[PDB]
Amino acid sequence: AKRLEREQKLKLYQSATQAVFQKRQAGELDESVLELTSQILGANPDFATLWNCRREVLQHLETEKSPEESAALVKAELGFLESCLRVNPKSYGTWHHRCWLLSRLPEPNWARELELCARFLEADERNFHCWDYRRFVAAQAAVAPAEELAFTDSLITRNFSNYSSWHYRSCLLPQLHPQPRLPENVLLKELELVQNAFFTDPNDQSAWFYHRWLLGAGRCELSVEKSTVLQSELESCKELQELEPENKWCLLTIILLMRALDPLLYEKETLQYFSTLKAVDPMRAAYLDDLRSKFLLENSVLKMEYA
Amino acid sequence: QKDVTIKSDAPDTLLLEKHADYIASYGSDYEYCMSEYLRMSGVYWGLTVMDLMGQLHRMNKEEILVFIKSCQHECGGVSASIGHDPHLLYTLSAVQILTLYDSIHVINVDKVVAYVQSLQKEDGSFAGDIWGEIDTRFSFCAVATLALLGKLDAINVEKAIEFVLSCMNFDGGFGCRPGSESHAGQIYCCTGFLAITSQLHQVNSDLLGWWLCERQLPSGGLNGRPEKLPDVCYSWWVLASLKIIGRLHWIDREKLRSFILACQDEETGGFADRPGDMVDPFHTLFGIAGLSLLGEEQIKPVSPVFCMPEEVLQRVNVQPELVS
Ligand SMILES: CCN(CC)C(=O)Oc1ccc(C[C@@H]2CN(Cc3cncn3C)c3ccc(C#N)cc3CN2S(=O)(=O)c2ccc(OC)cc2)cc1
Ligand SMILES: [Ca+2]
Ligand SMILES: [Zn+2]
Repeated sequence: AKRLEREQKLKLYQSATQAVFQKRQAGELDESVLELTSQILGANPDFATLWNCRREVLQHLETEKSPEESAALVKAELGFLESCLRVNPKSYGTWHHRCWLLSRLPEPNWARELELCARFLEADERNFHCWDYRRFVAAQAAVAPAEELAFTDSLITRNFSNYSSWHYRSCLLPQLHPQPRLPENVLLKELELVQNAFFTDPNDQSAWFYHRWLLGAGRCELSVEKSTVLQSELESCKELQELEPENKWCLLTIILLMRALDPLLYEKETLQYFSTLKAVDPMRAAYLDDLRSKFLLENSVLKMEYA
Repeated sequence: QKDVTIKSDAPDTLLLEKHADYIASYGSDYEYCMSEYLRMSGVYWGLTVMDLMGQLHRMNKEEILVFIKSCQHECGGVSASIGHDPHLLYTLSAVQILTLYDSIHVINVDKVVAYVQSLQKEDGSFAGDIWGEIDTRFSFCAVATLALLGKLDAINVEKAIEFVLSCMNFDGGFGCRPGSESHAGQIYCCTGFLAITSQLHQVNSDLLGWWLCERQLPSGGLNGRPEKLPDVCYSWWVLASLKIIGRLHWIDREKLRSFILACQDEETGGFADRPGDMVDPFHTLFGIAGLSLLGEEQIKPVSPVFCMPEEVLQRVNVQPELVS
């Protein structure tokens, strides 16, 4: 029955596909093709040529139909697309067809599209197709960076699965401060926010990755507030190290903080932390040896700068 | 923390004879008839894995060459199958196959070049076809196709570089388009692109290399981005990218080797995305190609840029310098 029905499916798809192609060669760009492809694209959204067929039909019908009839066809297409996305939200072809459709509409409802994105991101906060679509919509509707920044903040605090949200923040922050390194007041606020994130959940790598970026966004240029904030982070990571002695992210971040503070003064401690970290994260031992070699060479150059 | 656990009786030896029988018999059927939209690429995956295993002769060269010729459209682009529409993905696949077979002049090369050239946009990006989807995957398809044909000079290379670099992220990786999140697949495409165009000095190799080696999970398998399950395919994309930037040693090679071997189906042959799953040709190529990069003696050396046997690329003198 189950294996038998997947022969019944095969033949209907086969016959439907046959029919679409015959009609296409015959120049029959009509609503029967929309009917035939809807029966195939729901189960087989990566069949790119059938999406091409729908666009050719919609383009042709736009020429020989009334504005009111074209408007009805568009609304039907939006609903078909939404139904397809519910079944497979990870198909390149479905998301592209929606972008194609919205880009040519006279009066696109962009607020409705942003709400659709919010909905899909509630279901999968890591869906990159949907994040990409949201950026497309944001550009088209001239949604300002500060608005999108507000969206990321609510997503980051309400639950985990934050890599996609933090990534979006890294792209939006530089737009609020467009320089032909973030400004220090902005950086300090970001350090506070991310520090909350990884002390709340020390296992979520997204916060640690974002933090490393902020540590690179001068040492002998350290203000007293930044110097004091970094020293505080250092002690706070050492506290976490006690609570979670197998947490490799906190150990690496301790090394990076000492580098950001004073490479030569913290040489001894830095080398000690490399030994512990390699024991905790052995698969990365070769990376960690190369990082340490890089740091030892940097230290040699700093020692040679001595007057 | 998301990972697989490899059971103690998972395959732990390379079943080369079985994989060759699996591919040689493939498409002799539900999934076959349903995947006709990717047939040209399916053919590429099959032929490349056979050639890496020394078994290319068991496939049907003459049948495949006629099929390729019948898939080139009047615009110069190549479709996945007869009557389907042309796309950069299947144009690359076709040119890769013809290179494997030293039969590039079976198609109209001038028209291929014209097709590729036509798909570049003002910002240097490439659309996949006339319908305008922009993806760095297609920048790679464009330059890899042209490199294999000796015609990289046909596109606007500095603009193409500017677009790809505009897709570099806070973590050193690359996504589909500007502002897109880093993903192993797109990192492979962008690092391969920069290798072909001689721009690897613009990658932050230590930073990107760190992001890539953190893809390795305790099972030994690699995921395609943070907090996802491991997969044989992402694993190849990560390994090839690491090799291009001279940092293949940053992952645990023995642990990954064991993960890849565990994905084999010992009854049917083939590799699946993860142990216990159903195999397919796509994951079969990437399993074999990954093992080659890790130095498996029974498999031919594979190019991390083109995912073809190095000996084929040597023959046509297309071997981009890496950061080792
Ligand atoms: C990065 C290399 N490039 C650019 C040169 C590239 O185009 O590679 C691709 C990357 C992704 C794709 C989309 C899918 C990938 N998948 C699905 C998959 C892979 N790993 C986990 N999954 C869920 C597959 C899977 C199997 C096969 C086979 N045989 C082929 C693909 C290729 N495509 S797909 O849209 O055509 C596809 C095929 C089958 C499928 O169901 C099994 C789902 C999607 C296609 C090509
Ligand atoms: Ca033969
Ligand atoms: Zn896969």
